[PDB]
Amino acid sequence: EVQLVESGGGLVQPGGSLRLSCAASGFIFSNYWMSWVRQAPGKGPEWVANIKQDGSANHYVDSVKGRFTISRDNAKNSLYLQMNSLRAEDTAVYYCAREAYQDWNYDYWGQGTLVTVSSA
Amino acid sequence: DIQMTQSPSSLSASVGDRVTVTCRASEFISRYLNWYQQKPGKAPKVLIYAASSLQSGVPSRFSGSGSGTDFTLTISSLQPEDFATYYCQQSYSTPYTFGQGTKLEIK
Amino acid sequence: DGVGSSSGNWHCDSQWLGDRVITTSTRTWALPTYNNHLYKQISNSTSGGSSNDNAYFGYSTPWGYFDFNRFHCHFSPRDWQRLINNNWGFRPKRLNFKLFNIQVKEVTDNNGVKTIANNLTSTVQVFTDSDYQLPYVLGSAHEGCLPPFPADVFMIPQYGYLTLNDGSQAVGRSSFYCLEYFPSQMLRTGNNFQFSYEFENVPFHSSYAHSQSLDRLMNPLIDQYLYYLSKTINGSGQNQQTLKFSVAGPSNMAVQGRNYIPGPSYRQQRVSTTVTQNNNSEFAWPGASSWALNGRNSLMNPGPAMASHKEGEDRFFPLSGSLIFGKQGTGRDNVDADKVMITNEEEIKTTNPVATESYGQVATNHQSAQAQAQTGWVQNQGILPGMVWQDRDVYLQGPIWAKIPHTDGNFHPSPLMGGFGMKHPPPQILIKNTPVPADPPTAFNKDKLNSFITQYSTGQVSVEIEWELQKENSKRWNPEIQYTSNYYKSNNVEFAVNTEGVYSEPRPIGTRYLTRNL
Amino acid sequence: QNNNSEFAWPGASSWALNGRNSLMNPGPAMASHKEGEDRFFPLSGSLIFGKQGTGRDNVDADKVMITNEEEIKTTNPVATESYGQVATNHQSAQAQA
Amino acid sequence: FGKQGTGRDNVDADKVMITNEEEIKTTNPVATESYGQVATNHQSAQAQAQTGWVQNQGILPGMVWQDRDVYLQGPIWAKIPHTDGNFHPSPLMGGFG
Amino acid sequence: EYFPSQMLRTGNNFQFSYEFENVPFHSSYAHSQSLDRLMNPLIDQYLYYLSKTINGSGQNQQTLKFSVAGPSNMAVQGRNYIPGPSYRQQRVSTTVT
Amino acid sequence: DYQLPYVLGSAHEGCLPPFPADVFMIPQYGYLTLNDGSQAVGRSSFYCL
Amino acid sequence: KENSKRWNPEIQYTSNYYKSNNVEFAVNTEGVYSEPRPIGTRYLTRNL
Amino acid sequence: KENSKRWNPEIQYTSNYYKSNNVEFAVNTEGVYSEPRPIGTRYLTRNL
Amino acid sequence: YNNHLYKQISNSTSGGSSNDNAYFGYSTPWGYFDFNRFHCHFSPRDWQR
Amino acid sequence: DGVGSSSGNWHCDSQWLGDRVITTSTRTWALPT
Amino acid sequence: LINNNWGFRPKRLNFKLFNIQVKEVTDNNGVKTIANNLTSTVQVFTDS
Repeated sequence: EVQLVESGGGLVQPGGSLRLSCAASGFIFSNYWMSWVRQAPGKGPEWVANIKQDGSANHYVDSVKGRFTISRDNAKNSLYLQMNSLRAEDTAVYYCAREAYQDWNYDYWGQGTLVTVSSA
Repeated sequence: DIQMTQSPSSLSASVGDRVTVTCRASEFISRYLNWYQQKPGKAPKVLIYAASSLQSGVPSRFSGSGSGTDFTLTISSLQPEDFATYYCQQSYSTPYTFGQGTKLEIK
Repeated sequence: DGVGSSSGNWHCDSQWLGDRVITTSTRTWALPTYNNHLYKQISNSTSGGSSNDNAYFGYSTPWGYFDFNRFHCHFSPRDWQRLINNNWGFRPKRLNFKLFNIQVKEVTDNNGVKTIANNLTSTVQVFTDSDYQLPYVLGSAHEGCLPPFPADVFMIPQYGYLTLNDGSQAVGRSSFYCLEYFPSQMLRTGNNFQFSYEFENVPFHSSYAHSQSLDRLMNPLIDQYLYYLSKTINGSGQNQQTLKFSVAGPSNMAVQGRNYIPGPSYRQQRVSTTVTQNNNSEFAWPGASSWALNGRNSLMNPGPAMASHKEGEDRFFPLSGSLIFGKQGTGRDNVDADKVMITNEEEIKTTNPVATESYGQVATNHQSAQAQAQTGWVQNQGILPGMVWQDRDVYLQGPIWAKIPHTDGNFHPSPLMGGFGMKHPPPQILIKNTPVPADPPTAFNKDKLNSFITQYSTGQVSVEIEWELQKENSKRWNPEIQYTSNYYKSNNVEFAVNTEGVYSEPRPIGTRYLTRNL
Repeated sequence: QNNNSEFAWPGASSWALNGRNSLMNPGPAMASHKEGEDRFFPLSGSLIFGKQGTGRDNVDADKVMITNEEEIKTTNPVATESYGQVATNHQSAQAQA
Repeated sequence: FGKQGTGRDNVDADKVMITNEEEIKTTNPVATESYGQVATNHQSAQAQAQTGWVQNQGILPGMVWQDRDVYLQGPIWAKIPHTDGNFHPSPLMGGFG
Repeated sequence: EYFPSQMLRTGNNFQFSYEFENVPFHSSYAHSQSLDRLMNPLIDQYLYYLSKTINGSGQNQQTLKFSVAGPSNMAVQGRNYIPGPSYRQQRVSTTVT
Repeated sequence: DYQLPYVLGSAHEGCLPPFPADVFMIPQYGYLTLNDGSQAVGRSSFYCL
Repeated sequence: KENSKRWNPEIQYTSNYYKSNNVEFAVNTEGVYSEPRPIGTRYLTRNL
Repeated sequence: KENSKRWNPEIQYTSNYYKSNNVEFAVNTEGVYSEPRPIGTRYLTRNL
Repeated sequence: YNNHLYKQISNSTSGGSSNDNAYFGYSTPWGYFDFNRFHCHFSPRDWQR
Repeated sequence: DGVGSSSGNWHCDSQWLGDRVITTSTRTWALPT
Repeated sequence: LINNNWGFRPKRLNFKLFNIQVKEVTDNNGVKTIANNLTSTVQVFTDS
């Protein structure tokens, strides 16, 4: 029914910039708040950013402020995360999630894409 | 921001046992608390949301209670499928925060 | 009329004539351009559970509006004293509004230095919403009213409204309003504007306190001919049940039969101004009385009119049961308790239950040879036949009127923040600067023009209200309590300017000093 | 049939005004008793008159006349009964009504 | 309301038409929710603030509400019972009292 | 039978006319605003509410802090009117599971 | 003018006797004003009849 | 009568254009008149 | 004015109740007025 | 109706369940006219209008 | 008439009267060379 | 209009042009000044 797909994951050297795209086929995409959640290896998951269902507003976690830009295209039903000035800490599996109406929990999650920041 | 504290960090039990997980909040987050069950290589899956309420398609053995700053996740009649990592997350305010996590072990 | 002629004069004073008092206020205003002449959709920017109660959807408009809905707009402190010491009640009758001496200024900013000049051909648009067709924002205790002190120049607030919303989204039932779609009068610098308004009949505000209490209405010298049940047992032992009855009389005034009972209650949590007496936890929002509407929780504020505290305890106040005003210069967020003025409703204790107490007790079961009588506390009580109550008091800083919502039913429509409820209150007065475009391109373009001349206007407002008075008839022998100034020397005169020219209001002043028998 | 304890004042319905408690007497108009039960009366819900020559204090029940509001049972709730029941929760697959 | 041809007893949910009063959410509390919360005690250095749910709430000064809607299938008028008192006599199934 | 009535054979007819007593118009409209949203979304109130009862975590942190009610928090604003009365109903789902 | 405290609505004794042949004593008038415990307050009223 | 200054159009009660075996609020092939759904009175809006 | 004797209800032009980020025939957050769809004149019916 | 008779009627049930459903009354030979529903007076098109 | 006097007012609305509807629109224009 | 009526047509027309402002633009060194020109005219006619 509701499907979220994440693309653009890969390895990049530090200071590098990466863009992530989320595809949503299963619902009205413009009715929902969308989030980015990352889980570092061997760690609990962590909230990165969310963006308003029309894209008017957006919030980011303090660590990534200014280096990441969340964006939304309602016509293409796609969610984009723009990453700049990448760091070793930043490497994690990135999850695209949909926030539940009224409750605000993540009812639906994308499979996720692994993104690695390596010195090599 | 709000801090979420989950106890115990690790737990081991046997099939049929009753398991209880406790989540504490630094600030009042009302009823906006969710419990997520996660297995290796998969995304977290919501079990219980908004304090007490159970997600559709989830077994009735999972239960949740509490409000304000204290919440508890209860599993009755434990099953082999139940062993996983459990997270409590607060959706009350941004940045959304997750609990450290409780890992369940076979006995 | 003309550029070099004045279109109005300055009228400020009060005229006390018999049972009528007529107040007139004149102020100088400044009107900017809002939203760059645009209507804009607005909604809450927050997310999460916390946003739920705070969610909204609406529009901000280029228009401004005039708000005279506070009492210190119309009364000086001496006039308010003259009112509340001598009168049992008052109410508004007529309204007269003028807008004149309009000036439109253009601002040309070049290289960081700005020039201001007259634009003599520009207009300002004004209309009143006589048919109550716009959303009515004047009854929400907002800022932007005419300043209490006549020498202050004030900025006109921007108009905006909310419509139906689901979270931050709208629904098909939501309404949009273009204020350009009303007829409005256009004014150049020689033009002026006025209209008059007639208040619909409202009851007199009761500016008095009761010198009796609802439970003390009996003659203290005489017995009742009614009986009450004094004893259910003869004494200690087994099988001592009995029925004994006594006359209610001066000795026991609590058991007497009464014809009338105190009014309704919705309990508030009790907070102390001595902070060591309060609990060591955050309970402001969590421990607050609230009501829910369509899933959203609203604080009950100020709520039903209830006595602020019991006699002898003035350090306690209802958690969100009182009106709280800021002192002059008080910041916006997280100010201390000495920065605000907490009003109290102690005068209404005679007929109204205390805000922080239960209404009373009820029986929760049937007592029997096997079951003791059980009671429970009534935390909230709605209207009962035989209740009497007082409304909330009005203050010099407080609101005057509210618009009664248009609904199938209402009860005692008197507004809960105080003042006079009206189905047709004084109408909204909307004002904006007419946009003057800058030079368009020399080839045609179909897009709307986004380039304008930076411009603002200023002028004079006078408002005149006739008030009807209800004079005190009392036969009380001993002298009354009056509102008065204190003779002790101070560095400043209260209700005056300081050495920097800042006018302040030292304390909130209520209306209830004179007494009436219950 | 009554309990073996003193509950006249302690078990009485009351209202509070400025810290003082007043008995609710006679109170709102309610039917004195259910049909068929006339031996019961509201604790302080009825008007009670004395018979001629009745003393002032601690008189027996045959010395007074307890009136009843049995006529108004057609429209009014019984004084000694609950008004009714309300739902206190949301029933669900995990919760009974 | 029943659909045309619906039996008298124990019909399924697709045989009936359940109307809703969703329009009146703007002024009226939801039928299945509590009205709100009240304080149940006095908070103190030894006692935390406690609240309780208001399951039923009678008229308060300052309330506004809408009546029930009328339907094409529904009743038009009702007779107001002849009584000493009534409040907002508009009939509860809808229409004109 | 103890009322007077008109008797009709097949050629007779019967009629009468009736005058409704004054009733309010049924309100056949829905509100485009909600009772809790009546404020101007651009302006602050001049009223204050109690924002904080403690400075933070610890012992003896009691304090009184007050804030202005404004566009950011519309739930704590002072309002003149409140929603109408409620008597709670149990909630049933058309999804039977 | 209803300027005195009104004691007639408190179900008191001292009314005209139901039986016309009885001679009755007239009851004494008195009133209560605001009180804190047994003390008065500045808002309390005194009336000379 | 409705006096409103609302700019955008109202919600109205309307029939649905989609083809069906029966016209709503009509008889069927056996001559039975039915009422498809309950119809309330509240469509137009007013400011609160 | 429409005189019709039609028994069943007409098709009407109406707004849709479903929630949206914008009200149709209103301004958006930047102040731009738009017209969502073209609206014709033909809804009521007449016999041929 | 009722073969031209007035007849006394009451609930025929017994037990605790009957309590809420108990009644006493009369059925009459008379009929009555009831126009008290709206679809009596309005067609669906008129109700829309 | 004069520099400082307004030569017209803003009229926008519709009046529905019987079989007639009267619409009035007012706009602000800019004319180049 | 379209929900309640079988037809419509225009009858009368009334046109007004007012509150005329003539602005002059003096551009010097890339910065432009706008001022009122109070004696300038605008010409209008209808092609009756």
